[PDB]
Amino acid sequence: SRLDPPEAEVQIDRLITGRLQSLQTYVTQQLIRAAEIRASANLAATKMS
Amino acid sequence: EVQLVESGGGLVQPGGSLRLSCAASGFTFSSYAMHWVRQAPGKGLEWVSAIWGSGSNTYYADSVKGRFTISRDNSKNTLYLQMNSLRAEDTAVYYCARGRDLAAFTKTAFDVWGQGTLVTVSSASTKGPSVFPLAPSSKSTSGGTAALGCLVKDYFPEPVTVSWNSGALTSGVHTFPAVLQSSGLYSLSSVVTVPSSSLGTQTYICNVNHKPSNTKVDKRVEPKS
Amino acid sequence: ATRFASVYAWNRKRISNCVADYSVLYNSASFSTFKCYGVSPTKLNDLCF
Repeated sequence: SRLDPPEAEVQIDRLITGRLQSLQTYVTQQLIRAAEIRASANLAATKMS
Repeated sequence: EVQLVESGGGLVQPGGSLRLSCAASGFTFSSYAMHWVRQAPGKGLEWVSAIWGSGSNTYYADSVKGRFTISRDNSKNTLYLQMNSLRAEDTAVYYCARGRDLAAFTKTAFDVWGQGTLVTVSSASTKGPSVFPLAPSSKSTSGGTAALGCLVKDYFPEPVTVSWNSGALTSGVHTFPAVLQSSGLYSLSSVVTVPSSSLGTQTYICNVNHKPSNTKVDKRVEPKS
Repeated sequence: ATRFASVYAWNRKRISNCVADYSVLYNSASFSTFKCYGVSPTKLNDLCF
């Protein structure tokens, strides 16, 4: 709402880079945590059986 | 209170030199711009010079370019004016003024204007005055008022003061401005308007005082015949 | 304005409680340079300070 596209684009690109890398960090940590929970669920299924 | 006490003026022969001083008190001297302005006797104002704090940004009027040098001082806070190669046209009363053109663009004018110092460029020497009375006509019947006065002649320099009868008679005292003669010496006349009937009864004594020479004279006036 | 302070002691006028139309002043071409940092010279009318 305050910058023209030719210069707003640089600020937006910086914000895009920061939020996309933050999202990638969240997703990677979620993938590892999901693998840990999956191992626990497999152990729980084995214990149940 | 702003105070620009000026000094250093006096009598100089043509082609000589003289330094004027302008002390300052009551304000920040180092943060203001100082000027010199002179006025010929009975003529209009003419700017002389200006120094805006720095010892290199000095500006002078066209009539004094090259001959006059301006300078200032820290510590005691005074202003100086060097005069070289003076001519008869340079006789004037020199004033030092203020100015805050530096930052302020409103008080561009000369806020104070010192009282001024008198500089006379002449080869004549200092001389005390000669005093002569102004006698009336005894058979004057034009009116009930007769005119009397004392003529102070050939004094140099100014100023003079006039009193009468040690202050006991002050009615009708009139002092005239001094004039310059062709002889190079100044002249002045001080007169008093009085009733005519008191010429032969009351004693009229005029008192003239001149501070630069500390001369006091008392003269009595008597009608003729 | 008629005067303008010197650069060592520049003037600072405070503007508040008023409506600032920047489209008229921008649409003049009388200016030798007009560089805006922060916000674009355009659309500045839809902003508040």
